[PDB]
Amino acid sequence: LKKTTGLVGLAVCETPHERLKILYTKILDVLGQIPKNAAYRKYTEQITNEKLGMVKAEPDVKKLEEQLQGGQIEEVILQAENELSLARKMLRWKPWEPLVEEPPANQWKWPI
Amino acid sequence: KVKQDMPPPGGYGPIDYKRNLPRRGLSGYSMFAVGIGTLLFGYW
Amino acid sequence: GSDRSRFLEGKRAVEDKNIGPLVKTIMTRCIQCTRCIRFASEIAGVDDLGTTGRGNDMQVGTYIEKMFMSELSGNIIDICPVGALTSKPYAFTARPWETRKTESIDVMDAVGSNIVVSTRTGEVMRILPRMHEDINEEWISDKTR
Amino acid sequence: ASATRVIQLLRNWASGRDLQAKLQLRYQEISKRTQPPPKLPVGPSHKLSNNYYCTRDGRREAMPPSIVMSSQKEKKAVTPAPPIKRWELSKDQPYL
Amino acid sequence: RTSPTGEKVTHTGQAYDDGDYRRVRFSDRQKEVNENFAIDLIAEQPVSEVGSRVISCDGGGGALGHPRVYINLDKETKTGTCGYCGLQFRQPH
Amino acid sequence: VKPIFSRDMNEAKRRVRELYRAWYREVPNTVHLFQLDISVKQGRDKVREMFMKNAHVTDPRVVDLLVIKGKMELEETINVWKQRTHIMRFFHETEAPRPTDFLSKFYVGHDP
Amino acid sequence: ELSGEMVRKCDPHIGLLHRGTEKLIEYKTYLQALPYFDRLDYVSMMCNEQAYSLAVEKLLNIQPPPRAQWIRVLFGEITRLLNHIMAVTTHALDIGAMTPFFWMFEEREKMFEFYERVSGARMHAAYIRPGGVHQDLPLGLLDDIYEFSKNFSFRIDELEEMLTNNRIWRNRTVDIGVVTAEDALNYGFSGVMLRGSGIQWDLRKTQPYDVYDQVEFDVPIGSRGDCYDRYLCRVEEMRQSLRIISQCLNKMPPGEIKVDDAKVSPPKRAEMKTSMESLIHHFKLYTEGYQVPPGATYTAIEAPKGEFGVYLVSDGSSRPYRCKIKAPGFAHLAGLDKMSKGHMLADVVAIIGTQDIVFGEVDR
Amino acid sequence: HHALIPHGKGGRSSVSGIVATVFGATGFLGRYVVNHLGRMGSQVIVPYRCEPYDTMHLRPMGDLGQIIFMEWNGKDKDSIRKVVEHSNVVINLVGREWETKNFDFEDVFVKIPHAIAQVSKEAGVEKLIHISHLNADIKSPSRYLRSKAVGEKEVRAAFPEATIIKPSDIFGREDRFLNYFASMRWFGGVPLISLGKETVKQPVYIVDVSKGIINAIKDPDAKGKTFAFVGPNRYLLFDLVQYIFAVAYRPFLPYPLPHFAYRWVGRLFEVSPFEPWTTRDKVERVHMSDMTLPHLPGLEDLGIQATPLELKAIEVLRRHRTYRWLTSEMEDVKPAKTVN
Amino acid sequence: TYKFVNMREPSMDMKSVTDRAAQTLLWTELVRGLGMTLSYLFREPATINYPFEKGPLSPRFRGEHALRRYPSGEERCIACKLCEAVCPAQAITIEAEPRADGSRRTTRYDIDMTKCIYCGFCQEACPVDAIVEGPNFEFSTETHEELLYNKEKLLNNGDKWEAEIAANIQADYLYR
Amino acid sequence: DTRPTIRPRNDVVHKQLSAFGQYVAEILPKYVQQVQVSCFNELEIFIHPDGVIPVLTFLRDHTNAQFKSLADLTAVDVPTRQNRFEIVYNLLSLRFNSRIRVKTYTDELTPIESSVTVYKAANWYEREIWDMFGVFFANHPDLRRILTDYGFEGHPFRKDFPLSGYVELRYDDEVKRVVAEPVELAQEFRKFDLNSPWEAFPAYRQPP
Amino acid sequence: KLDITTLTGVPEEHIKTRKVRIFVPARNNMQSGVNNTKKWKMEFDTRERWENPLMGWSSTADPLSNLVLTFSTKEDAVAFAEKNGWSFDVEERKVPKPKSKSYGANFSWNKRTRVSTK
Ligand SMILES: NC(=O)C1=CN([C@@H]2O[C@H](COP(=O)(O)OP(=O)(O)OC[C@H]3O[C@@H](n4cnc5c(N)ncnc54)[C@H](OP(=O)(O)O)[C@@H]3O)[C@@H](O)[C@H]2O)C=CC1
Ligand code: SF4
Ligand code: SF4
Ligand code: SF4
Ligand code: SF4
Repeated sequence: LKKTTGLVGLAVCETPHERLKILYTKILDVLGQIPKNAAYRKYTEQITNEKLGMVKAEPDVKKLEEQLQGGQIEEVILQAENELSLARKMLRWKPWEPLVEEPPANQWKWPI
Repeated sequence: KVKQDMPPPGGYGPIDYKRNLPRRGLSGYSMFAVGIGTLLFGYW
Repeated sequence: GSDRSRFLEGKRAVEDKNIGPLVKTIMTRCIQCTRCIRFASEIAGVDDLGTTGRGNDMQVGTYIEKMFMSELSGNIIDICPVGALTSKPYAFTARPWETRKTESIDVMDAVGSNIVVSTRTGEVMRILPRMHEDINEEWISDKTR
Repeated sequence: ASATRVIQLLRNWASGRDLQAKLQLRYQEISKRTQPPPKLPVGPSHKLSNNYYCTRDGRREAMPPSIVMSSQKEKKAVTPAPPIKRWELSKDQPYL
Repeated sequence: RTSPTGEKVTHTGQAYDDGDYRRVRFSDRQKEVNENFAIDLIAEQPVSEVGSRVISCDGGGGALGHPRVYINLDKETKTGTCGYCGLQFRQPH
Repeated sequence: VKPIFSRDMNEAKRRVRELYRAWYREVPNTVHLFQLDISVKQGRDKVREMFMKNAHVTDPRVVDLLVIKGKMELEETINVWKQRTHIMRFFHETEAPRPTDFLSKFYVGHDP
Repeated sequence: ELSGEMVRKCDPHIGLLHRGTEKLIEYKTYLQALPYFDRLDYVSMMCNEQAYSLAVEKLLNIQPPPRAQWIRVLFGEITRLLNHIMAVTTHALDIGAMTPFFWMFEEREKMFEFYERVSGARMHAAYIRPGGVHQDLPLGLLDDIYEFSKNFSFRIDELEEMLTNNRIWRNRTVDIGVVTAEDALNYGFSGVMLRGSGIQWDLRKTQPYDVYDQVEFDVPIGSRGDCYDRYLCRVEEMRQSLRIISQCLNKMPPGEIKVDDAKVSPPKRAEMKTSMESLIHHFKLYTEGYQVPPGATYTAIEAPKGEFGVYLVSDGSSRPYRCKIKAPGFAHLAGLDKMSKGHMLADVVAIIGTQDIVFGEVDR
Repeated sequence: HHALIPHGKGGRSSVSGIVATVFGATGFLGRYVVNHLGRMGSQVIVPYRCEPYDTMHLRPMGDLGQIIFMEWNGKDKDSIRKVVEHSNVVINLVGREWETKNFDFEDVFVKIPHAIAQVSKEAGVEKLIHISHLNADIKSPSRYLRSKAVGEKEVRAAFPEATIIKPSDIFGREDRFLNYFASMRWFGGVPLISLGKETVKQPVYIVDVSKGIINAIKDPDAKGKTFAFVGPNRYLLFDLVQYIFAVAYRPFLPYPLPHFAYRWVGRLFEVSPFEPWTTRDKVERVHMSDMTLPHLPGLEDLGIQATPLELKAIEVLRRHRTYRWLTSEMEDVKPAKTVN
Repeated sequence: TYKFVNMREPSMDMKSVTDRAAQTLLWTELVRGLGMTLSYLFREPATINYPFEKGPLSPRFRGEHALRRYPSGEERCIACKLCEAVCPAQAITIEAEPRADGSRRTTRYDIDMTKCIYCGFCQEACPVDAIVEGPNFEFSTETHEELLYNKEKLLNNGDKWEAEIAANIQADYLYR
Repeated sequence: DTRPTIRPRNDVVHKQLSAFGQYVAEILPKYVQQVQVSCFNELEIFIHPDGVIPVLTFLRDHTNAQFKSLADLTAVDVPTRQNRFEIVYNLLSLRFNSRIRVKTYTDELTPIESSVTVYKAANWYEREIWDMFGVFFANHPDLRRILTDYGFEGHPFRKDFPLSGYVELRYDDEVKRVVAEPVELAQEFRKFDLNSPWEAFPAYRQPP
Repeated sequence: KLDITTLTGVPEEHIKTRKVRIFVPARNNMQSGVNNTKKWKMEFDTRERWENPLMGWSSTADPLSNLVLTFSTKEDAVAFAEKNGWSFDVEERKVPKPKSKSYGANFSWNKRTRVSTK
């Protein structure tokens, strides 16, 4: 097994595949709680499905890390946790709704 | 002709940039033996 | 324009012409734009300025040693783009970037010409016209200036 | 340096290295303080022909930023850039 | 020169008047005055004669002087004067 | 417009009173800790004076911001982040009295 | 707040050196604002010039000449040696090791006259300007730099002899101020404060500038995030700088040291005193300066203390509208309380030193 | 001849046209007179006979070039000439409470004043401000007050239009009156003649005296007037000293010492070649009750309202307290009884 | 492309463990550092005997300012005022009038050395090599007022250091 | 153009940044108002001031946007707008080796949600923005003066704040303390009018 | 109405006694360029500038003597002046008249526009 993740504060996970699968399934459920036409749901579902398929395809940890291109597998697990938290927050924010308000006249004009 | 400040033809010599902290002293066995021998001579 | 010069030859030099006690003339800087001639002949009615010679030797200024006497002579200093015609009283006193511009009104005559008082460190360095199409257009008198 | 052989040997043993080789003080290897006059070269634009500034005005070839989306009147997910390639361990001294 | 108060006058003509309190700064000290009035030093330089109708002065030394300017020598009543250097030139007459 | 802390001037006035109580009860400590050479009345009157300067304010957002700055000033005084120099800056002493009468102003200088 | 000598709370009060540089820059032309950056990080001067120069050149849409870039990197790494010597020795000086301070500051003196021989100033050279550098290298300077860098390796090894394996130094630094990789990124740490926790990130490798993509060097990476690992990174960075310096001393190319655009960089004095066009531009560049096209940019470099960034805003005139300066030590000092949790008073002294903080840049 | 138009806002970088030569500015009152002059933007000329080091505290009081230091000799009128030559105002504060080896009360309170007044007329100085003592009597028990009266007449003879100021007992941070009584704790009790029940004093704050001098210069009517600067309250000596030991939180032990014994003690402290801790004239002056002169204008006529001692006594005597009573406020101690 | 500092496990051989225990007990690395500083004791110190020995300097050194004159003896300053315009500290104050000869000569050229940043921008902007930061760096004064240089101070400075200033210009002007 | 004087332009990064800007705008249309890519390959996303926390949290946590490092957080004072203060966020993505900018606006009174919960570095940056400009950040753990003096009044980095300020310090011998007094300058800061009367860049010409 | 005066920190003397002028700067008559006459500017009223006794430098006690704020339109400048409680004085922008110019008039047959020299 890997002795250390290299990064300080990041511990080696003895079960990376199972944890990744669980996190991806949770992310997919939370996205399924989101309206379909929203771009966030579509994009995140595509990314999560790709990553979950890659996880299921390769049992080798190092080959899976190389295929994911997300760094070490523990970094991938942390990314999945952050994505799950982001999806849960976006469920409350609901950014798929139209723009709150247009900028007031010449608000983004440069130079003066 | 142009007379800028330029490296000599062929470049400069090799510059050392790695640590060279050498190895010094005797082994632990030898140092302990010397100490114990001095202690025994003092005791006698 | 470009950022360098290909002119490897020797530049010309033009003898200065004295045209009065107000307009300091360094004619080597003249670019023969004929602004002063037209201004005199039209706005001032004084047909004294003109070009003498032809080619690269053409020189602007009165052919004889004559003084350009007019109440509006001071404006040939402003119209001239190059420093060929410059204010003798204002000569060497200050640079434009340091002067503070205060927009005011002239009181020398009853025309009420709009002027700019160029001050620097609490001192009036010069007076310049301020554009007002309905009063003085772009000119001021010699007294006002 | 003006150090005797005994002092030099003591210094080298205490340091554990040959100090008389890489002396920190400078004696003669420095460059002369009166160097010959130079002759610096001109840049790539010091030519008398085919050198109009419009063909080399970098300052005027900048443009206002291109607007990609304005709120005012299946796509694949896109990253800001390709993911960074994992670094490779050094081959001079991989472990210090 | 010396002002009536006994104070040396600078090349700019500045000299504290007797009715000026600012002169007290020189009581136990000196007044820094340069003793090489440039206006006197240049007028000492002779007027060079050059047969050509237009000459150019760079102040001497080439790149160690001033920008090169060309001076007309047509006026026989006066002498062409360099704007930077102050040197005078005259066409032989 | 979106409020800062209060939606009504009555709510804003409540925070002003709360700040005044904190300021009023701090003055005895400020004189004691900073070893000021003034009386407790002078400090408490000074607090009243500074409050009365911002008495014409009617916008609740400005009132909240003034209280926010008021709490920040109090925190520095309580934590002795300010010094005796900072505390005594309210009591302008080295400044000469500037008369507000026209004839007095006319005599002094060109001040409009 | 101390409970005995345990640090319950650590509250940094800054602004005692806040001189209003960012406001003063708005009233001065782009050339006049260059010396201001020398005073931001007054331990690493020419690096600050390079970051400002790159930001202006990016807005100017110009490119410095090839020789100037190599000079910016040669003196960029000599500047790194200046800072890391100050960073390590003064850190050790505050711990109690006073001797290595004097050993390395003699080498720091030798590098100071490298600044002086090329610009005329020992610290604030104002040498790296937008468009390249100010003057070409004086004859014989490269040889003297080689002579210094030839023997500078022994000086670092002497420094390591006194600190690296000393059990007292390790007791003062090992497991002190440990920063996790995740916290370092969130808290905005950069430079050694990141690579000391194992994060593989160097702005000279990932986002190279000037000719940093043509030099070869190794990025030292820590493993525990404590003060000792960051001490090893800075010591190794000094050794890697000598690796870069040797390449710069052999790959120096012929050519001019200023962009050949007289509307940005002033012409030569020989050209200024002979060419009408050159005198006009020299007159305008030193009175009004060059106008920068309107826009904004955030240009950041791998300064010795971390990422040094400048958010330059141009309104189209010859004076910058807004110049926000990103000090690497500004974010590092913000996390001082986070790092100094459960540590004694003596450990905070170590933690302050290991963050490599100069308050000129912190209090812009 | 030296007339200057004031310019600015009266701040540090302003111009006030009050170019002055403050003699004896290296002293308790001098510091405040210079500081008040300096903050207005006045060209202050500071003559000094001491080491430039002792004059260092006067340097930050004025802007660049507004404080000129130049040495002077009290026995050399020529040195006086070069320091008052370009001054439109001359202020005389030269005065020592003890006779020295080379300077006696006559030399400091008669000869020097006369020399300053005489030379100022020669140089054309417009206004002169002389500082005498409220209790200046031609037949006073103390030689200090004796010479202070002779010099007062001589100044008016040499300089007819000269403002003469007679402060009572100036008190302040560097004062030799409030600190004098507070320093008597080291000698055990507090020796007072008749237990300080037969002496009335009316001390004046240092700031008020300094502002009175500045207002006298600004006032165009002060020429030739004789002012008397006194405090707003009159205290018995016993009551004042008890209040001094009250805000200082020191044990007050007053014992009556006969006049001959107190004079004998004063003679003993005169032996010290350095500044004496007390003097026979110092004893007589302290025991002498302050005169009342309602026929002379005071601080009130100059626009400055005198500050009561109660408000500004905490500043002086806080340094005389122990660690126990350092943070105590200025309101805990009740004001002493005033004989008004 | 990256290197691992630390990250070096120790060998647990009995010989290696004994060597480490000997290092711990007999303080081998402490004696090593002691020998290092003892070796530094017998080195030649790098001190220079100031003021009898002065540190190395270069012709480009930026020190006390000075107004130079033409070989003729006349001031080079023609009051173009761009040295004042380029000064980032606004230390230079210039006033000029047409002199009695009619030339461009300054009536006031005041630089406060107490505000100057010794940048050199002034000597680099001057088109006639008039203002030049000379080689002098030891001109400390006991009062603030002495650092507010007049035109007379600068002119006097230039006349004093001309020989050296000229030599430095001649040595360095080809790089400018 | 080409040749050494001009700065080379990289089209690949321009295309990538434009694509990612479109991506962000699609994902967050509720707050994103405008997206720009400068010619020197810098991406800017313009966000309604209520979108500070959502957009930043997305750009920090999203798998396709790992801007986990807050490079900078500054404000720009443009007093010619209703919302003069322009808050700029500079982010760094170590995963994709790129940077992004987020710009919002606020008045002198309307507060801005504090991004401390998103980035812990935003603490001192928001404190500095408040101290220098006066922008208030709601839900901020500790908002107070960071760079100015303790008793300082006014926000200096505002465009309408004088360069020399309103007050100055000195030591007074009477009060035995450093005292603040209205600013008086021995020499006034000489304001220079440097802008040339001729248009320099025709590509930025505003409509008449 | 915005009354940010209590938040700007400006002393009372520089809020009420001031007189802000809002104007488009006039074209520098020495040049034909008009690029500077495109944005509205805001400046305060000139005050005393006395002479420093030591050096003759022009001293001042006006902190707002160098403030020149640039605005895109007149309305924005007026709003900003109203925000800080400054007594503004707006001057209407002056635009040069469109002028009928004909080169052929220089050689008129029966008109005074006929020029005598070129
Ligand atoms: N409470 C009081 O102190 C009162 C004092 N006065 C009088 O008013 C003036 C106030 O001065 P004060 O603050 O007491 O001064 P100090 O006693 O504190 O210091 C005396 C000052 O006079 C100078 N001086 C004294 N003797 C000589 C001398 N022989 N030659 C030159 N200089 C001399 C000293 O200069 P240096 O330090 O160099 O010796 C110093 O500046 C004095 O004349 C004082 O007698 C009147 C009423 C009350
Ligand atoms: S206006 Fe000036 S440049 Fe034009 S012709 Fe007359 S003198 Fe020559
Ligand atoms: S300033 Fe103008 S007129 Fe004068 S020399 Fe230069 S280009 Fe010619
Ligand atoms: S010193 Fe040089 S740059 Fe300065 S005004 Fe004189 S000539 Fe011009
Ligand atoms: S060195 Fe720099 S700061 Fe000093 S006068 Fe010259 S340009 Fe100004």
